[PDB]
Amino acid sequence: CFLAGEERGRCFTIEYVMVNVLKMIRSATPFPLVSLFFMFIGFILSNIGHIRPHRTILAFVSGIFFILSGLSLVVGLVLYISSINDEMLNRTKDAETYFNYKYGWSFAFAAISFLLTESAGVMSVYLFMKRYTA
Amino acid sequence: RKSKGKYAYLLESTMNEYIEQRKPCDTMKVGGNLDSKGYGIATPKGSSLGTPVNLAVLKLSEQGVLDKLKNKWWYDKGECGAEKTSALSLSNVAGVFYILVGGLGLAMLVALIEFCYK
Amino acid sequence: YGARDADTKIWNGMVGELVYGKADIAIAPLTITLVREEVIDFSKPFMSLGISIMIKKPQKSKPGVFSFLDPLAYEIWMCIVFAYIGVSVVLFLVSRFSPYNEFGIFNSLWFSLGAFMQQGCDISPRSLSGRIVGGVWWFFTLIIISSYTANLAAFLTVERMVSPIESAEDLSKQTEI
Amino acid sequence: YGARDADTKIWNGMVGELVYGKADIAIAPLTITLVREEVIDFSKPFMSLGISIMIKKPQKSKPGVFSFLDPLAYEIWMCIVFAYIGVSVVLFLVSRFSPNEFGIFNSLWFSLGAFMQQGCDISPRSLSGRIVGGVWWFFTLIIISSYTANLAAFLTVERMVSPIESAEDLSKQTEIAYGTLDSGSTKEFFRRSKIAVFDKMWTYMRSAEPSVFVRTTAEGVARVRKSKGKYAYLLESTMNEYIEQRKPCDTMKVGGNLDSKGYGIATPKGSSLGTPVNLAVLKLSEQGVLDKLKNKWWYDKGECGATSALSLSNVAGVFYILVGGLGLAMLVALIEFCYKSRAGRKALTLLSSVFAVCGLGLLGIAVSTDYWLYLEEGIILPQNQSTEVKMSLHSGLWRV
Amino acid sequence: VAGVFYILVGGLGLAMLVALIEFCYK
Amino acid sequence: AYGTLDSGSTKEFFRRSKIAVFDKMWTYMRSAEPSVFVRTTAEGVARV
Ligand SMILES: CC(C)CCC[C@@H](C)[C@@H]1CC[C@H]2[C@@H]3CC=C4C[C@@H](O)CC[C@]4(C)[C@@H]3CC[C@@]21C
Ligand SMILES: CC(C)CCC[C@@H](C)[C@@H]1CC[C@H]2[C@@H]3CC=C4C[C@@H](O)CC[C@]4(C)[C@@H]3CC[C@@]21C
Ligand SMILES: N#Cc1ccccc1-c1cc(-c2ccccn2)cn(-c2ccccc2)c1=O
Ligand SMILES: N#Cc1ccccc1-c1cc(-c2ccccn2)cn(-c2ccccc2)c1=O
Ligand SMILES: O=c1[nH]c2cc(C(F)(F)F)c(N3CCOCC3)cc2n(CP(=O)(O)O)c1=O
Ligand SMILES: O=c1[nH]c2cc(C(F)(F)F)c(N3CCOCC3)cc2n(CP(=O)(O)O)c1=O
Repeated sequence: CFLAGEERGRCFTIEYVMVNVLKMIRSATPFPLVSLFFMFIGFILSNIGHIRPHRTILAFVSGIFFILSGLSLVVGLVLYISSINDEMLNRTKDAETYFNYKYGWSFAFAAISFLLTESAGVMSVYLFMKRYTA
Repeated sequence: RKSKGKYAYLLESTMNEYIEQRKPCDTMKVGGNLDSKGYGIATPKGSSLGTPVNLAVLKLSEQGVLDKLKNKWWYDKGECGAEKTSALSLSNVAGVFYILVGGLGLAMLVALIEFCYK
Repeated sequence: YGARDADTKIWNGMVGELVYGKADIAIAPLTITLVREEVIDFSKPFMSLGISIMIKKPQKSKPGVFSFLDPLAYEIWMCIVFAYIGVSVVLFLVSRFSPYNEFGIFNSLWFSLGAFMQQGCDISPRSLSGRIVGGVWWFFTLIIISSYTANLAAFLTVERMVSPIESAEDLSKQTEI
Repeated sequence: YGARDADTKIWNGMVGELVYGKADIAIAPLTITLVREEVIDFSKPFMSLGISIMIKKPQKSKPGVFSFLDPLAYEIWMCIVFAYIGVSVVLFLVSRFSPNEFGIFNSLWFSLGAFMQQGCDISPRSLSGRIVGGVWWFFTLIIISSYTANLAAFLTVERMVSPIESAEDLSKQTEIAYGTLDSGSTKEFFRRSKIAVFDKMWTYMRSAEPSVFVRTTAEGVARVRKSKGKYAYLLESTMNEYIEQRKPCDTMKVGGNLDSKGYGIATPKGSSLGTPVNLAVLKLSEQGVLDKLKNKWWYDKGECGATSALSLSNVAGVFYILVGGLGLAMLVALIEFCYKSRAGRKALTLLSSVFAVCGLGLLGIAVSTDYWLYLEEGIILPQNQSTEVKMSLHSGLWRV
Repeated sequence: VAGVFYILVGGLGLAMLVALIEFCYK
Repeated sequence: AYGTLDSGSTKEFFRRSKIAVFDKMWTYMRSAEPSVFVRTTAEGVARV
């Protein structure tokens, strides 16, 4: 979605005709998806496991899915950031232009969601080993 | 300019040296020439001008006037002429991150496999 | 500039203004050609020229995945991997064939790994033959890690661009550009 | 080739044989000049050329196998070993005289893995031993940092080396002496040149001791070759491309041309031959025959042909020490278990005393003599860099 | 780099003193 | 970018100079966009 550059509120939500920064963040797309998929499957296994603690086996393989979510969230952020810097290199170098990237709060909440689902995974290995104890 | 170093344009060498001195400073002339040609001063066939013009071009060439005028219009009136180290970006060292997570991914497999199959 | 029509046989441009009579001289970038000097008189060339190649100036390259490996050639990184297997096998043959044990083939890989990444030990090889395997690989590591850092510092200090092509022989051989 | 004498006003070349009727055409590398086309005709140029620069094909340096030791002088690598002994010996002494896990076998091992910054297991539990380990810990911090920093300085200065690619590069960089043949169009180009680069180059060449001017082209090509990087020869573009293709394939042509000339075909100024010859040259130019003949005689009959990462040639002896370090370690596990499968102080008595007897003696015979320091000295000449010594010398601690 | 050698031997010289002194005066 | 006051002995020094350094400096200053020449000394001190 744009802003003051010609002031148009044209949320292009690109699927067709047109910059290439917006095509490189298309390349990094599957990694926050797989991370969100492993968060959700780590919790819909977690929510039922509060109802059924009965063997022990639940919160381990959900805690695998909490940790495997954050590791693919790292690769999500590294591919996202490097794709910016690859295209910030190739723009043009005049002494009369200025390009300024800046990461927003939508970037930051993805990075905060790393530390939560990793620390959730750490406690998820805790109480699995408490029910394997009991 | 708009092909990211994937289009090379074959053109005459005097324009190629001229566009190189324009703004932007984006283009570059490489190699030597491919053929050899010349630009001449033309007169009609049979003319009083022809022989003094031909002896004038040779006199301007050897006195250095024709080299002086080319430096003037191609280079002295040339826009292009003729630092401060930047921080390493993440795109330079993104490989040891992929080897790090790829090393942690291959390590959780060997954990989950072999302890079950003890 | 001046060319001759196939039908009308009339010279255009500055050439036809000399052939027909509008002008007395044409001071211009006008190419000395065979078909033109049959109808006018050129002087000697005031400017020599030819066909040349124009490319966009080389900028900083994009970094690949394995860009961090580039201070050392691939011939070195292979011979480090061969030597890492080489010093762990020899550390095993020190340990298996008549030791001073704890240094298995999986342990001798683990001593030589933290050796090359410069990360302490777990236990000293406690032989003498284990020590020479341990001690020489420690000097190997030091020279290789110092040569990585010193050659990367030279790269980051002196920006040195190269062009892909350098002639028209090069353009004919490639198909990328 | 042809030049009007100033006294007798008489041409003396191929221009002479056309003016004085001896010949009908001169098909030769004859430069289209003002003073020549006043007396003869010329065709359009069959070959364009100019003044170029001839340098030697640069060199590569050959890493002599232990080149990885080069960031530190050999006196440093020697005193590292003498300090490695010294720190090992002082460890074992301090350790025995303490309330041990350490032997001198272990004290050689603490001091090495601390040199390589690889950690150790045996800690010198005495605080008198902690002074031993701690100063060897700081010693190798300064030695490793000095190796990396002097190697970074080498590889940066070698990467800042820029070869000559223009006449402006020769204009600025005065470490390479550049010259011209002593009589011709090339020397008279710079002498009358009012272009700022070529005016500066003439100022260098006229005022240069020894003389940069050569007397023959073959003399000037030789002086490029026996100077290893230090001579550049200013000659014509077509001889530069031709000598580049000869044996030895030693020189190269750098830059573009410094001026523009042409070679023409000359006729005796009245001829009925002059106009068909002029249209022949323009037909052979646009049918590619004149470029075909240049490829044939410069390149198809040529006696020659036609990465920034660190290479294994440089770090080669660090593998040869590695193989030799593994090869010596196969010897130890052999003999030490052959000591174990077959498994006193009088040998300790004999060795300790007999080492001292030579030990007192070897320092004694050395300090009393006068061959501690050789010292050569002298001046060189560019005569194959052959050296005479105008000061040989010996030194002792007092006896010089 | 002659300074780290003098600090090395000067560090070994001050280490043999602390050895020879304190073990006698245990 | 180096410049001169637009009218005085300093500008006429470079304009008639046949010394190789000062001939090159005049070539830069006459052909420079935007203008390196200032109109007043106090203008030229401010632009520094
Ligand atoms: C267990 C792990 C190693 C699974 C591998 C998936 C991830 C980590 C890998 C490591 C190297 C990466 C690559 C690196 C960048 C390239 C070029 C880019 O334009 C698209 C993605 C692509 C083609 C790769 C895809 C994803 C990739 C991120
Ligand atoms: C236990 C040890 C430290 C005792 C000290 C004696 C030795 C090691 C010391 C360490 C530093 C040295 C110094 C270093 C060099 C300087 C300058 C020289 O022109 C004369 C000797 C002089 C002035 C010093 C004398 C000796 C000195 C060698
Ligand atoms: N820049 C950078 C960098 C950062 C960390 C590790 C390696 C590199 C790096 C090093 C080199 C190199 C090459 C030769 C000698 C020394 N260094 C090259 N590159 C690089 C940079 C851009 C594109 C491709 C490789 C690199 O990215
Ligand atoms: N290049 C390189 C290199 C790589 C690893 C270790 C040493 C070197 C090296 C270092 C030096 C040197 C010299 C002075 C100061 C600092 N360094 C020289 N050489 C070298 C390279 C080619 C030929 C001879 C020596 C070298 O090969
Ligand atoms: O006599 C000729 N002299 C020419 C001189 C030039 C110039 F370089 F501007 F001097 C050019 N251009 C080449 C680059 O694009 C702009 C025009 C064309 C010329 N042409 C036609 P072409 O060579 O057939 O294309 C002639 O015929
Ligand atoms: O018309 C001329 N054509 C020339 C052609 C050549 C050659 F390159 F061989 F074709 C040479 N040489 C340059 C160096 O190598 C040996 C002879 C000299 C020529 N000269 C005399 P210069 O230019 O006054 O020295 C002419 O006058």
